[PDB]
This record gives sequence, C-alpha cells and structure tokens, in this order.
Amino acid sequence: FNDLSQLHCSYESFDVESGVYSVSSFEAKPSGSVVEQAEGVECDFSPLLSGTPPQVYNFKRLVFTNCNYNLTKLLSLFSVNDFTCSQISPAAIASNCY
Amino acid sequence: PIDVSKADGIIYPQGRTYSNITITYQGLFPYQGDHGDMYVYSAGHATGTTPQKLFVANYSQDVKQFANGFVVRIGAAANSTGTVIISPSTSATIRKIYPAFMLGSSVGNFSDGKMGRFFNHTLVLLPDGCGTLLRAFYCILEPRSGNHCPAGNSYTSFATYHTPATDCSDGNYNRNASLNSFKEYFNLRNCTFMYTYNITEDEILEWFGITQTAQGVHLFSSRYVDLYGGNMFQFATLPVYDTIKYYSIIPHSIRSIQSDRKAWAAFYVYKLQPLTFLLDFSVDGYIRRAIDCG
Amino acid sequence: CPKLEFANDTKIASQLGNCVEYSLYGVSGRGVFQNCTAVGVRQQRFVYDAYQNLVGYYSDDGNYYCLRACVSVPVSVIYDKETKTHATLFGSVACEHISSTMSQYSRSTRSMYGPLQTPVGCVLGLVNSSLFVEDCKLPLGQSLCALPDTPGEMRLASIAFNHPIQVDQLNSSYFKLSIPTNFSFGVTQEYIQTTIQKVTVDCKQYVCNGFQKCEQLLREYGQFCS
Amino acid sequence: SIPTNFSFGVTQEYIQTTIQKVTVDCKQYVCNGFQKCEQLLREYGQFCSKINQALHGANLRQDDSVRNLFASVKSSQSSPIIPGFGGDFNLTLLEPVARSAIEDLLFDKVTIADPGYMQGYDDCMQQLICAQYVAGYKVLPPLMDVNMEAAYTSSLLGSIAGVGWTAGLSSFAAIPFAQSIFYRLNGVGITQQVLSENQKLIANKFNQALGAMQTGFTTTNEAFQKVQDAVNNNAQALSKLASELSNTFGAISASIGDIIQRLDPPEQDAQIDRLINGRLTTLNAFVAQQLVRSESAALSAQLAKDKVNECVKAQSKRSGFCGQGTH
Amino acid sequence: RLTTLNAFVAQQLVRSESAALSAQLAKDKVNECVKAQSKRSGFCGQGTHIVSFVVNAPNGLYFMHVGYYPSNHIEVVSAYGLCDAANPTNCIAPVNGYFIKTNNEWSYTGSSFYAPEPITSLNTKYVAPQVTYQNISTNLPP
Amino acid sequence: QYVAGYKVLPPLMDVNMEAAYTSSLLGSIAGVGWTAGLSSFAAIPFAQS
Amino acid sequence: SSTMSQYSRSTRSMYGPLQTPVGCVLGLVNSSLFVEDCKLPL
Ligand SMILES: *[C@@H]1O[C@H](CO)[C@@H](O)[C@H](O)[C@H]1NC(C)=O
Ligand SMILES: *[C@@H]1O[C@H](CO)[C@@H](O)[C@H](O)[C@H]1NC(C)=O
Ligand SMILES: *[C@@H]1O[C@H](CO)[C@@H](O)[C@H](O)[C@H]1NC(C)=O
Ligand SMILES: *[C@@H]1O[C@H](CO)[C@@H](O)[C@H](O)[C@H]1NC(C)=O
Ligand SMILES: *[C@@H]1O[C@H](CO)[C@@H](O)[C@H](O)[C@H]1NC(C)=O
Ligand SMILES: *[C@@H]1O[C@H](CO)[C@@H](O)[C@H](O)[C@H]1NC(C)=O
Ligand SMILES: *[C@@H]1O[C@H](CO)[C@@H](O)[C@H](O)[C@H]1NC(C)=O
Ligand SMILES: *[C@@H]1O[C@H](CO)[C@@H](O)[C@H](O)[C@H]1NC(C)=O
Ligand SMILES: *[C@@H]1O[C@H](CO)[C@@H](O)[C@H](O)[C@H]1NC(C)=O
Repeated sequence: FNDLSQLHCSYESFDVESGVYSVSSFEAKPSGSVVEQAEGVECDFSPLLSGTPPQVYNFKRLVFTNCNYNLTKLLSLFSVNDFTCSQISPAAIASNCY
Repeated sequence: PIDVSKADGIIYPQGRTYSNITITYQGLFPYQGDHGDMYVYSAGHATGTTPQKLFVANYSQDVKQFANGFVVRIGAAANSTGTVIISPSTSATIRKIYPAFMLGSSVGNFSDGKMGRFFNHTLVLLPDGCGTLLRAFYCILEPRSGNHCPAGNSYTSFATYHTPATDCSDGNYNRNASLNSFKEYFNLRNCTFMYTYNITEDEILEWFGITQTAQGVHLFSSRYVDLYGGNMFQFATLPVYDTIKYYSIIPHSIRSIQSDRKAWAAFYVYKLQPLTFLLDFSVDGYIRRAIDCG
Repeated sequence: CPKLEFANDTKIASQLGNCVEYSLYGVSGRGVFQNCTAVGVRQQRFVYDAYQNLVGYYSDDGNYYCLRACVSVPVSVIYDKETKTHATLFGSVACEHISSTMSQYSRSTRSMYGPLQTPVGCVLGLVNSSLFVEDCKLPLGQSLCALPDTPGEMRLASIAFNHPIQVDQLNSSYFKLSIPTNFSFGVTQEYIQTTIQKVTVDCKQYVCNGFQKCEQLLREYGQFCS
Repeated sequence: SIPTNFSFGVTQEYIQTTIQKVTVDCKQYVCNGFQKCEQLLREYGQFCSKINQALHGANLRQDDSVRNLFASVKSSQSSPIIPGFGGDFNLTLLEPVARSAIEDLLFDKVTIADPGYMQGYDDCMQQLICAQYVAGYKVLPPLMDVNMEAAYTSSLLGSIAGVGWTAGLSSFAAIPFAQSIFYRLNGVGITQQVLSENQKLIANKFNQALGAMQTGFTTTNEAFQKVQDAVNNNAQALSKLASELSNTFGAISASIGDIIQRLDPPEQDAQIDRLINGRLTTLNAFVAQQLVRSESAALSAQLAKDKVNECVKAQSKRSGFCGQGTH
Repeated sequence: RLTTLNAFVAQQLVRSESAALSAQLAKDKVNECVKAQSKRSGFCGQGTHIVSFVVNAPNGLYFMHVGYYPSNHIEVVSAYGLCDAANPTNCIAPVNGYFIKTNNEWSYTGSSFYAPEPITSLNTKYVAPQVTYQNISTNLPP
Repeated sequence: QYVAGYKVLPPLMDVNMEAAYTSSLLGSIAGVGWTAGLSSFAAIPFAQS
Repeated sequence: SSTMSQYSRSTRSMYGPLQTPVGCVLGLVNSSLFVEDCKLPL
C-alpha cells in the first residue's frame, strides 16, 4: 500500500542484505480533457418516435453518423419493459461512442 | 490492363489511413488486369444536321453480376484520336463520357421477350448537363405504351439522346436534358428522393466506384480530392432499403451532325469481390503502390 | 457523441504540451498534443500508426497536431533489499511532476517532492553525492548505482569503471612491461543441473484417485494418459 | 599444389548477445487503473506476480552474464589509443578517439531509432519506442554507459594489439600493430623475409582489405541482415505487446476503459475475465519465448566470449574457427 | 488436471534438452581442465585457472576451479627480441615469457609474475628476425 | 503428404555430390592431418598417413 | 496445366523440354551450365 509493502506484496522480508528489486507500480496521472472531433448537429430520432411502427418482418432501420445524439430527450418519451444487450450494455446508450 | 502496382483503381479506406507504412488490409477488391466490361458510346445517325434514328448497341440487353460493387474508368482512351464508331471512315479526337447506371435485384424479360426487365424499386443514376449533374433515384420505372417503348409497340431497345447544340452550349444545359432524355421512354412512380451533384468538366481521365451495403449505397469519386494522383474517395451516400444483386449500363447516344462526328472513349467496368490487398502508403497518404494477394 | 458545456479549457491550445485525455468522438484514451504542419491526408483527420494508435489530427483552424499519446513517466522504484531505503526513479524526464498530483492508491515519503535530476531522468528519495563504487551490485541504469554503507535518507553513487594499468605504446625498440608482483588463488565455482529428479506419476491416482465412476469416465479420453 | 597469389578476405559475423531488458507490469500494463479491474486483478495475483518475478530473475541472469563477459573482456593492463596507430596502416575507421567511427556507421546503417535514454519524454513531447507506455512495458537503460562500452572496446583493442605474441593472460607487453601482425603472419605459416621485402605492397593490400567492408556494407553482406533481423525480432517482441491489446481473443474492444465504461457488472465480469485470460496467456507465451532466447543468449554470449578469446586475442587452432578457411 | 500434466510433460521435455546440453558441456568440462590442463581463456574457470575439482550433487555437478589471480602490477622495461647486428638470423624468442634489463642486462621473466632469472636456452626458441628488432654486441647469451 | 496437405522439401543438392564432398574429405584429411595449415593438399598414401 | 484447382496463376511467353532430376520445370529453357557460386538453389 504505502511504498514498501508495495515491494513486499508477494512474500515476507527481513533485516539487511543487498538486492535489486526494480519492480514498480505508479503512473503520471492525467490532468486534462478534450471532447471534440470538430462539430456536430443533432440527428433527428423523431422518425423513430413518429410514424407507424412496422411489422417484425418489415423492421425499419435508421443509421446515424457525423452528428449528435442526446439520449436524455429520448428515453424520457419511452416506457421500456425490458432492455437486454448481447456483448454490449444497456447503460452505454449515450456514454461511449462509435 | 489495370495495374494495382501502377496505382490504378484502389478504393480509399473508409475511416483510417496511414503514412509511409506497408501493411495488408482486407476489403472488396477487383481482379488485377481484366478485360472488364468495355463499352463505348457512339452518337446516333445523322443526315447533315437534322435529328435522325439512333446508333446504339445490344448492351441495353446484356447483364453482368453486381457481386460486391463495380468501378468505372472515365476518359482512359480520351485525349487521343481514333476512328469514329458510327463513321469508320472518319478519324476524330476521343472525348471523355460518363455512364448511366441501373440497379436492382430482379432481371426479367421485356415486352418482346428480351431479358433485362427489373421488378420493384430500381436504382437509376444519370450524368447530365454535359456530365456536370449526377441525378439519381431509387424509384419505380414505368415504360409507356407509345411506338418503340418498352411497354409499347415496335419495341427494340432503349438508350438516351443528347443534343449538345441545345445542351452543351454556353450555359443552358437544356432543362436537365439527359434526365428528360431517359424520361422520354419512362415515368417515375412510388419515388423517394432526387439528389444532384456539382462536378466540373475537363479532359483529365478519372476513376469512379459504386457499391452498396447494409448502411446504404456508397459512391466514390476522385474528382473531389485527387487529380494529380487519383483514388476512389468516398463522396456520396444513398439511403437504400435493400440489397442490390444486378447492375447494368444504360447506353447513351448523341444527336450529332454528320460531318463532324466526334467519338467518345470506351469506358471499362470491373466487378468487386472480397479479397485482401497490401498497401504501401507514403508520407502524403495517397495510394501510390499497392498489390493483390490472389 | 452527445453535447457538453465547452468553455475555454477544451481546445488543443487549451491543453497544449500536457499529458491529457482525449475523446475524438469515439477514438478515446489518453493523448498528448504537439503543433505540426500538414502531414498525411487532410480529409481523414484520423491517422494511425502500424500498431493502430492515432498519431495526428487536423484541427478545424488548419493546424495539424502530432499525437504522441499520453506517455506517462517511465516508472521505476528501487529498494535496497531489506535495508530500509526505497526511492523512486523517473526515466529520462525532468522533475516537472512532483509529489502532489498522483493517484494509484498512495505513496510514502517517509521522512519530510524534491528534484533529483540525473542522467537517468528525475529521481525522488535520493541526495546527490559524487561517489565511485566499482563492485556495487545495486545498479540504477546506465552508470548509476548506490552505496551499501553501514532513520535517514539514501545517497547517490555511480557505477565506476576499473581502469586497467596503463602502459604507453612505444615506437622504439625498447618497451615498458606491466608485470604483476603479487599472486593469489581466486576460486571460481559453478553448478550444472546435469540430472533432474526423475519423477513419475500415473493417471489413475493423480488424475483419478481410484474412483470407479472416475475409472470408467477416464477411458473416454483413454490413451491420452498413456 | 600451393597458390602463388594470396589476398585477405573479410568474413563478417554477428552474434546476438543481449536482449533489451524489457519489463512489464501487473498493475499499469494489465489493469490501467480501472476500479473493477483493481478489485479483480488481486485474486489472479500470483500468476502475474510469478511471471514478473520470473522476468526479473531472467533479467538478472542476463545482467550477471553481462558482468561475467565484461570480467572476461576486462584486460588487467592496456595501452591508450595513440594517434597514427599502425604506422603505415590507415586504420582511421576503427579507432575510438566517446564513439568509434565504424560502429557509428553501423549504428546509422542499421535501421535504429533512438531509445530515448536522455530526453525520451522530451522526444515524445516534440515528436514505436515512445509506445513503451502506449502498449505498456518498460525497458531499462543498459547496464553500462556508452562510454563504459567504449572503454571496454578500447581496452580489448589495445590488449589484442599486444597479446597476439605470447600466451599468458596476466602480463602485457604491447607490440606495435605492424610487428604484431608480422609475427601473426609468421604464426599462420608465412616466412618473414617475403613480407620484409614487400612492406608497402602488403600494407596497401592490407588497407584495401580493411577498406573493403564499409564499401561493401550493403544488402549483399549477410551479417548486416542478421543484425537487422535481431533488431526486427526485438521489434516483433514489442509488437507482441502492442498488437495483442487489439487482439480481443473473443473480447469486444482493446480499450479496457471503454470496456468498463460500456459493460454492466454481470457481463463485464465475464468480459474482463476473457481479457485477463487472453492477456495472461499471451504474456506466458511471451516470457517463455524470451526465456528460451535468454539461455540462447547465454550460450551465444559464452561462445562470443570464446571467439574473442581465441581468434581475437590469440592465434586460433580450430580449422576455420572464426574465418572462412585460414583466418 | 490433464492439461496441466500436458504442461508438466512439456516443460519436463524442455528441462530434458537443457540437461542434455548441460551434461554434454559438463562432461566436456570434466575432460578439459580437470583431467588435463587446457589453455582456454575463461572457458571453464574465470581468471587464469590452474586446478579444478568435481563433486556430484543430487541434481547435478558442482565444479571448483582454483586459479591464479594477479595483483600489484608495476612497470619495468622489457624487450621483444635480441638478434645480432652481424648475425641477424640468430634470435632468441622467450618461450611463454618476456625480457627484462636488470644487470645484476637482458634476462628472462615469465608471462605471469615478476620472476626475473637470467637468459637460459631452456625456455626460448630461435626464429628468423624482422625489421623492428634489437641489436647488441657487448654481452650475449651462450 | 499431399494427401495429408503438406509438402516435405526435397534435398536441394544431389546425393552423388555430397558423396563427392565425402570423398573429397577422405582425400583431404590425409593432406591436412600431417602439418597445420589449410591451404594446399598433401595426400600421403593412406597406409603411411 | 489442364486439371488444376484454386483460383488463378498465369505464365508469360513460351511447357518446354524441362525434365530435371527434381521433376519437371515450367518457364525455363534447357541449358546445362556450371555454377560454382549459386545463391538461389533451384
Ligand atoms: C519514408 O520511408 C522511406 C523508407 O525508409 C524513408 O527513406 C523516408 O525518409 C521516409 N519519409 C520521411 C519523411 O521520413
Ligand atoms: C430537372 O428534373 C426534375 C425531375 O426530378 C424536373 O422536375 C425539373 O423540372 C427539371 N428541371 C427543369 C429546369 O425543368
Ligand atoms: C410503393 O411500393 C410498396 C411496395 O409494395 C407499396 O406497399 C406501396 O403501397 C407503394 N406506394 C404507393 C403505390 O404509393
Ligand atoms: C455549383 O457549381 C456552380 C458552377 O458555376 C456554382 O455557380 C454553384 O454555386 C454551385 N452550387 C453549389 C451548391 O455548390
Ligand atoms: C552533484 O554534485 C557534484 C559535486 O558538487 C556536481 O559536480 C554535480 O553537478 C551535482 N549533480 C547535479 C545533477 O547537479
Ligand atoms: C598479496 O596480496 C594479499 C592480499 O591481502 C596479501 O595478503 C599478501 O600479503 C600479498 N603478498 C605479497 C607478497 O605482497
Ligand atoms: C593477385 O590477384 C589480384 C587480383 O587480380 C591482383 O591485383 C594481384 O596483382 C595479384 N597478385 C599476384 C602476386 O599475382
Ligand atoms: C584514411 O582513410 C580515411 C577514410 O577512408 C581517409 O579519409 C583518409 O584520407 C585516409 N588517410 C590516408 C593517409 O590514407
Ligand atoms: C537438354 O538437352 C540434352 C541434350 O539433348 C539432354 O541430354 C538433356 O536431358 C536436356 N535437358 C532437359 C531438362 O530436357
């Protein structure tokens, strides 16, 4: 934990000898953040929010790139019974980006 | 032949590039040095100056597999002088021309039984305004019932006309001439969109590519980015709703005069198939040395 | 990506020359920025190396920026083994980072941060001392070392070079000889693992322990143990 | 049948001795300070601690091998490098005067980037090797200074200019290089007086023989290629960390921060498990590969010590020991 | 269980070639400077090795070289070879040793230690001269 | 192996020519094995050799 | 080259009389010469 237990984090030691232990654990921690790529307008997800929801064999898909998405105004107009995600997560609707 | 090691016809990568690195990359690639699907555009018949009957081919009734996209070379034979296609006794200069595209997943027979009829919504692309405009629509074609029409009597084939005295003059461009030339046979129903593009005219040869996938149709042109180099750079994305399995080229004709018949280049079309290349990107980022794996 | 309040401290110039984090709208991680001229294709803005790491970006004003990424301090710490002297070494860097802005869990300064700029970089926990020890077994990189010596702090030292007895080359027919006048008997001892312990085990006790359901199920793989 | 013309051909042999002593971290490389990773790495624990202790021990084995080969090459007595060494021999490229010219052009010719030993972070600031944190590992600066190596090379060079006359590894009676190589040519079985009526001719052919290789240092000389192949193998070793973060091995994405920022605990448990097993197996294979190269380097450095002990500081006895035919 | 036995056998195999090469080298060691006294530099013992000793051990062999190590190096004046000016072909080359001038004048010393003793034919050879040798006519060996 | 889907590589040099090397070595070891040196050839009759 | 498989391979201008001890050769010509410094062993 401190600096010396960090050395003795695998076994137990004693008093007075010579020996090199160049193993280490620290890092120069970040102190800054940038959140741009250029600019962005909002993609309209109202076409999903409006219109007739078509059948399962005729599912209607929309693609979004080079824009902005705001999930705060979208799930507020939803009533989700269940939300599962295979090898992705429901919690990543508006945090990570692709 | 098309030489990849001579940097002929390599699609630019989608969202990432390199600098002075040699590395392999998968993708959709054509075959090296093919015969292609070479077609030439010849002007219609003329007796002096007056508008007369066409002069076109049976390429209006020949089909090739879309596979995974296709690429078109423009003006490769241009800036030269060869025999006029309609007039073998005439030898004139060679000028670049641009092709019209029709796409769909169904091939059927025409009214006279000749194959080539396309069912449901069809993707139609057309250069216009002496090649300035790039009009397109994934809409429903409707042939008419008149003489020499695909749903009418005396039907033989189809093409598009051009009167450059009324179109390729100073300004004008004759109320999108080539679009109405294609609409002289056809009407549009159940339509979706109408996209135009703004491209200058010159006499420097160029590449073009067109493909489709789950995220729509994508069109790549080198006119927007690289002139002194030249690679298929992504410029257009079209909102298609299905997967296209067949492609074909609309033949184009010109209302020329008889005396000064100026021919056009024989453009080449190459199909795209899943493959891997090796790319040697220099410091500039332009595709100048690549090679196949197969 | 979703929107955010920007203010001033979100520009490349707002964090130039700093080890910061980056989120290029999906390309995220920790990066550094340096002002550079137009390298590569301008239209892409997303240029990667041979090992899939962003190396630059074309800004909106037209200034290019090399992305050499937020390389940390090159991390090392040394402890003289079980003599209570441990101190940290920073590879080939100035002492521009100090004992304030860390994280991890914690760091123990013990007694009483403090630059120990050295050829290996920036050391904390030492004190400068021009000491020359040839037979030291606690190297600190390049030619840096420490003295074993005999509730304080730890001192600096150098990996000394044993200079040979220098003899001047003579173009004349006479020459000077260097001769040892005292002799000893050094003992060089070595060990060679000529024979390993010849240990064997079978598949019915180590792998099966003689259980009958185990015994019948083991024959499905069967000749594997054989 | 004995030939009436003789030349001195040059054989170029490289043997790799010292892998760069790369070290990798349980904490920073594997985990990168992510709290679920922080609370999940410990119950794995002994695995990565065992392999990093193993690489520590292998690195120390390399270090003691380096110390032993320095003790072997440390001549007890030596001569300073003199101006105009060799007399008529224009051996300007070989002389050391900080750094020697021949190894300097070898450094330039071999595709080497600077391993940032003095302003490496500043080099990363202003403008591969800098990816040492980006992939995540740490190679130490070498055991010796470049001047420490220069002193060793100058010491052995001065020694072999004198110990090519008489056996006995204790006393030093440095011959001028001319008379030394005359006695060497007497040792290989050529009489003195033919050399003694042709000082200038043998000197000129000797100088063109010693000027042959730096003109011939190109793709044809296989030794330069095997130097570059050793360098490329070190590059592949570091690439085996660099690319393998991207190699998901059934995972989703390379960025562990994006892994944890996306995935929920009841599924990121299995995903971080997939991550940790993929990375631990890759590091196991990695440390296996360089431990194999470690005893390979041990035997190679022992053989190189024998080679500098036999046909460098003495006259050899094995037929074609270090040269093509009569070295 | 069985794949960590696969692993076990695999690393047993690795230690098997390691011990095979080790046994080859070790029997080479017990041949060279243990039975006879070879002339290799540091190949079996660090420093100028003299005598070696061999003991078994329940997992290998332990080797004990005892060898002369020098100390107290001092400067004296030696020579390379003495040939007569009138008779250049007569030269004395010291067998495994060097020259000295003390005049208790040229005498012999070994290659290891400051042990001067007068010029004897018993530890020298005759070799043809060179252009860079030494001549004298006032005091010559028999 | 082609049925198994691989190809062992053949000897890139012929059997009679390694036979020629071995014959040359049998001749050579008489020549070199009398006095140190690798230049010339010193073929003693093998009885005397 | 009649009964082949896989995808593609081509040949430049002229199946010559190339029956060698290794087998049969395509793309060479019959010439028995001496190479004492061969670097690319066929
Ligand atoms: C690009 O790579 C070549 C090949 O090594 C090299 O010679 C050239 O210097 C590189 N370009 C730059 C700008 O360094
Ligand atoms: C251009 O074509 C469109 C068909 O999409 C047509 O409606 C329009 O009238 C044409 N332009 C002119 C100037 O007529
Ligand atoms: C367009 O075509 C679709 C496909 O059958 C059809 O459902 C739709 O009614 C059509 N739209 C019209 C005729 O306006
Ligand atoms: C299209 O090009 C013409 C060329 O004169 C230009 O006048 C016009 O502004 C352009 N339009 C667009 C939208 O770029
Ligand atoms: C350490 O002290 C010595 C002697 O005073 C001095 O020469 C040297 O510059 C000091 N080291 C540094 C980094 O200043
Ligand atoms: C040689 O050195 C050792 C080292 O301690 C010393 O004990 C011994 O007396 C020395 N012998 C002579 C003759 O100086
Ligand atoms: C040996 O051959 C070389 C190369 O042709 C030539 O320059 C030299 O003069 C020759 N020497 C003798 C002694 O024939
Ligand atoms: C010695 O060699 C160097 C490098 O080839 C050359 O520059 C120099 O002029 C040479 N000197 C003599 C005296 O030949
Ligand atoms: C080349 O021609 C000679 C003479 O006819 C013949 O002996 C030899 O077998 C030929 N080689 C090949 C490969 O056919």
